[PDB]
Amino acid sequence: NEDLPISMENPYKEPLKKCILCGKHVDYKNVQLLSQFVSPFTGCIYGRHITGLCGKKQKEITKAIKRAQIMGFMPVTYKDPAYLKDPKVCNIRYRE
Amino acid sequence: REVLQLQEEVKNFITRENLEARVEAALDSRKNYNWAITREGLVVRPQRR
Amino acid sequence: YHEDRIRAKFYSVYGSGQRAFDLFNPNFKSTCQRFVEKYTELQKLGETDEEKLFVETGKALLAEGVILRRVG
Amino acid sequence: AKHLKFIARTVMVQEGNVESAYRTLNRILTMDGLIEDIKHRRYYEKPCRRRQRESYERCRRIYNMEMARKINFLMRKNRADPWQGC
Amino acid sequence: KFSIYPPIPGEESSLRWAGKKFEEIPIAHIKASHNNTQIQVVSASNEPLAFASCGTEGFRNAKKGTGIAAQTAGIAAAARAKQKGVIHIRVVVKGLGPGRLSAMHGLIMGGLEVISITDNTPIPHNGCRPRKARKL
Amino acid sequence: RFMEPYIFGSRLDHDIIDLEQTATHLQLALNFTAHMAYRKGIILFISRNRQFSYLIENMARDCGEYAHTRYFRGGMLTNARLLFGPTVRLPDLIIFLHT
Amino acid sequence: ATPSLRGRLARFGNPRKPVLKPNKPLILANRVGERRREKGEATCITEMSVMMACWKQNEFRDDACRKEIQGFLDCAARAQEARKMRSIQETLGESGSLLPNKLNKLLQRFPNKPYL
Amino acid sequence: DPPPSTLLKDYQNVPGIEKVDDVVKRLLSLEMANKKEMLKIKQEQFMKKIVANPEDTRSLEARIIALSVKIRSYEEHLEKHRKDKAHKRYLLMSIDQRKKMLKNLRNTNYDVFEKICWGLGIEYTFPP
Amino acid sequence: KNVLKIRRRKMNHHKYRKLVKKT
Amino acid sequence: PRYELALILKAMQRPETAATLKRTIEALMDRGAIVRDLENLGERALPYRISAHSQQHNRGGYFLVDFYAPTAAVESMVEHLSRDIDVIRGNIVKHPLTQELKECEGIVPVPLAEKLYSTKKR
RNA sequence: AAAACUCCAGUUGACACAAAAUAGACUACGAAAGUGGCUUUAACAUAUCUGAACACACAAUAGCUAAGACCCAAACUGGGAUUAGAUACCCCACUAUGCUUAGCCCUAAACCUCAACAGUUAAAUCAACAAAACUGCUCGCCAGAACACUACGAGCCACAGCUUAAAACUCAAA
Ligand SMILES: [Mg+2]
Ligand SMILES: [Mg+2]
Ligand SMILES: [Mg+2]
Ligand SMILES: [Mg+2]
Ligand SMILES: [Mg+2]
Ligand SMILES: [Mg+2]
Ligand SMILES: [Mg+2]
Ligand SMILES: [Mg+2]
Ligand SMILES: [Mg+2]
Ligand SMILES: [Mg+2]
Ligand SMILES: [Zn+2]
Repeated sequence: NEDLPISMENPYKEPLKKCILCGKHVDYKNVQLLSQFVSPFTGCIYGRHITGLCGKKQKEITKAIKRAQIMGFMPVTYKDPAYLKDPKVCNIRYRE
Repeated sequence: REVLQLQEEVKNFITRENLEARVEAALDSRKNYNWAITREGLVVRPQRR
Repeated sequence: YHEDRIRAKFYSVYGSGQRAFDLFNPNFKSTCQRFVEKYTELQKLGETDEEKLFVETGKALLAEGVILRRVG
Repeated sequence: AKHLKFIARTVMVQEGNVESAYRTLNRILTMDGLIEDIKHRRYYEKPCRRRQRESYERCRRIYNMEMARKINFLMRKNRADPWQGC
Repeated sequence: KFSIYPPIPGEESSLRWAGKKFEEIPIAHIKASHNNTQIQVVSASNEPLAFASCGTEGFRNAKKGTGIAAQTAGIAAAARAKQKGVIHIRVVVKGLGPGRLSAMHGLIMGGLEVISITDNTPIPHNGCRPRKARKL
Repeated sequence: RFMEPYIFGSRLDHDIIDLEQTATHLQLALNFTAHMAYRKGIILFISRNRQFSYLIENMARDCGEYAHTRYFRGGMLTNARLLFGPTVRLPDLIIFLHT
Repeated sequence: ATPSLRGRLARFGNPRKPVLKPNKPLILANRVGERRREKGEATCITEMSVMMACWKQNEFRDDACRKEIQGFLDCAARAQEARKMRSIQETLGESGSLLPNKLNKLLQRFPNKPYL
Repeated sequence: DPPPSTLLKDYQNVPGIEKVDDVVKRLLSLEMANKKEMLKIKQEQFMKKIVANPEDTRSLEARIIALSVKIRSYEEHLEKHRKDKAHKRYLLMSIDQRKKMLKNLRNTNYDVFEKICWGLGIEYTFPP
Repeated sequence: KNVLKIRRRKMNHHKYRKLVKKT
Repeated sequence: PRYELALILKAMQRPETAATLKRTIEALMDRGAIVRDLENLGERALPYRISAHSQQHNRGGYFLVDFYAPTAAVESMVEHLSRDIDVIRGNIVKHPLTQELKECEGIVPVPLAEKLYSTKKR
């Protein structure tokens, strides 16, 4: 009798995955954070599906990258040699 | 609350008399806002190595 | 129903039980069914805090006989 | 070229593995987008043709991804013959 | 184990090649285009040692864009460099074409060892305007 | 599309067919097929499915009926004047267990 | 992951500019494309080069430097015979390779129904 | 035209006026503010002096004052920056909208219409 | 396909240009 | 509005560095701005060869000058820094503490955009 | 294959007044055209909607006047291969031109060829393509084709043009 289905909030929903830098602040002073997303060879900037971000995060990342490259804080043609021991976050494929 | 916070923060500025001590403290200090993240989102400071 | 939310919270806190679901038996009482039955029979009393009811049901099922080997 | 020298696009050779390092550099250039970029900049590229070929490549990539997902979804039943005749 | 990245000019460069490190190694610049390539051997302190191309062996037109002429020029440059006194070099690739690895194979067969394979492609970032697209 | 008033609800992207109107339409279908076979009727089980093609054909043979779980050609029940012969009694009832 | 096409195709409910303008409609068929094959190889060039070099160095007779020409001939014969035997007798391989027949068979087994 | 040191609106109806010193009064004034603050101050002064209630934001008088201050800002921008087509079109559209609003107001209420025309100085002309 | 009218208009424009260029 | 300035020098350590910093502070004070703090990032290497102004520059010191600039002084400060020979380069960028973070949920599984073609068979 | 130059090229140190690869698997801003290296400022209108060819304003690129600049590309031109003929497709050099200032006709397949204001599709069902189909109001146009992105007339910092815009004849079509 009282066992009728009730349309509620629909459970069985886990919290959606957020970005790896959504809870922190992104500035141009941090050279290591903006250089970790740079290929340590051709110096190319990785896209969105490689780093694992969205729209606003990737936009802020590339803005900070361009600002650091123009003002004089990070190379564009390669990666900083002193920041080559950073933990690998992006996915690679070269060199097997 | 905002104006009280601003009044509490304005007490640490640079005046006409505090110049030599300020530049000495600035030259005798090295601030580095560099920190990387991993696959989860940890904070790694190069100063600890 | 509310039992769906109860089972969701149970799976989020603990996880899967040691007993295997037997879909061949129409009236198969698994671990989740016993848990939600204990939860509703304790709620039928008269309390408002859900955490107290949850920990009371946990202590009751632990002291009864079944030992849910949870994760660390 | 106002930066350094042997840092940008530089590999290493071990035990005389020159062909392996060459293939690695070629794969790096193809993944980072350089060979196709040079082949496109070999001659003057019209902006209309540029946008047209970009849209074509995007549509082709989307179609290839859809086909790959369809293959990975349908590879569950291409095993053998469960029921003979019927 | 074995870092694929080039070592810093820094301190403690823990690789030895004939009693030398990595900075004191002569450089071998190769400009491989679409029909002609040039090979030059320059020392660490910047001194020219040898220089030739595909037209220094008797090749006229068309045949300059062949890997055989590139390998011959590379072997000749390696011989001219060995006549003085060099062992380890560093090849530099400039541009793409049919003779991109032929010069490297010639330098290897001539008697020179390579440890680093770099490439500095002179490609601008929306810079100068190239020639118009020809109608084939 | 034509499947909305016949579903009671969903259970995690799984529709639940209501058994209230199902049993109502089932008895009206079993009673319709009962009077057909009572007056010398001909049934035919047409269900092209490769999983239970053996059980369907045997139930029609033990009871003296007709089954058809094989491939359907073209001019079977439609063009029966130039295939099975001159005059052929077409089955007045076809049971679709698997449409 | 595949990118979404909310405002890509120029439709009636897109108050902006279309970015992707394909020639054919975005409706997949029931057949897979043919694998790439029949390309120019022209392998073994440095061996022929050094053979010509050792021929031009000594006289025309192959008695002064027979090792180089012998190795060149051996390598060329091995490569040619291997390629011929492969392309003649073996075309399958191991797990995951050139599979067009079964691919199109599976595509026709589960085709697309664009007409609802 | 408000002076550079006249105290804006965000830090006006707050307790403690003389409790601060000089640097706090300068940082919270128009010296370290923006042009939007000056526009809001002009709008508030107009709504407090010309019309009666300066609280109604959905009324026609607030819209007229906003259009007038936008017209003034566009005129100042065109006087400072010569070649500017988008700002010129925006100024023309704002003038047209202000004229239409003045026409509607005069059609529905002549008292506030003449009050605005006497206060702001502009006069609604009859289009030929 | 549907370019005959456009080619006719182009020919007419070319004839008019040749006419205004002659005199 | 709050702004920040990154000062770059060319090897002078203490005397000339302090002199130029005092000059910049006095300029920011008498031009119409208020200096907040003055930090120093250290003395590291340059990412590229700067042969801009005079001859070779490959080793400088990075600084941070936080202040409140108005609306008619940043251009004058840029002109003063460009006319000065000691400072190589420096841009007066706004302070990032003004813009806060939003409530972004990160990535999101986008669905399949259907309802784009008719039910034709062709 | 010519032809073009040998004060030609190569590594090192010293250099620009248009042109901002990767980010860009992003769909954003702007009425449209159009626009994505960095630093600062002004700023992206309208509390119902629609509405001028009886008006105003903006507006891809190219072409003009006078000054400042010129690496490279390039109308034209000169030279050089093939063809019976090549004023084009094959190669090199060069002029106007790609840049900023003030003044000009406002030109396109200005194409997403789909006008704006709102909603609807189990009452409504479409020749065929293409991007599925309607209800209420409004602006300019149509009702056979070439003749005609045309003379004249009405305006245009221009006299090789732009905006509006036909008649006569043939055809039983387009
Ligand atoms: Mg098409
Ligand atoms: Mg410019
Ligand atoms: Mg209107
Ligand atoms: Mg010129
Ligand atoms: Mg040229
Ligand atoms: Mg124009
Ligand atoms: Mg357009
Ligand atoms: Mg149109
Ligand atoms: Mg309209
Ligand atoms: Mg017009
Ligand atoms: Zn993030």
